[PDB]
Amino acid sequence: NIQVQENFNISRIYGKWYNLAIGSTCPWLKKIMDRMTVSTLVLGEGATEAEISMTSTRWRKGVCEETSGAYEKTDTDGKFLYHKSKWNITMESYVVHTNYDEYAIFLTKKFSRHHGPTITAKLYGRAPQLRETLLQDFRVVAQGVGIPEDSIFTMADRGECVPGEQ
Repeated sequence: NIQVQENFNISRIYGKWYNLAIGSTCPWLKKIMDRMTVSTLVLGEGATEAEISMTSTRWRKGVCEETSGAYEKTDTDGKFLYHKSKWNITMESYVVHTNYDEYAIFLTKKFSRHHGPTITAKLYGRAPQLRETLLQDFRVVAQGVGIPEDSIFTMADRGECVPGEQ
């Protein structure tokens, strides 16, 4: 019953966010989640007006790693499609709760030819910290979509990196 947030204003979701917590039923993600530190995400206008540019930056091993993708708007505001045609993988993301100015929770369903669908939940803040109560909100939202409590991780802040830096 994944629920897009009502009266969703996509123009207000743009800009910079920090990933502060994550949970997932994806076996691989389950194994690496504890290595993840607070990462930055920037949402902007895509190549076309129907795309959203996604840019994520995090420490991985020694370096500042940037991942970039183009998400497609769909027939539903708050729902975005991310197709990896080379992989035959489709991810579909949902903004289930946000107040635009402080926090957002995104749920992402991943469809593969080779395993059952997985679900991943991420908590974002406009700043690298938020009240404990939002952490709790996130926990219940993730559990309510089938993520076990043992598969939910609050990330350490370490802090931000910029690609190109020295």
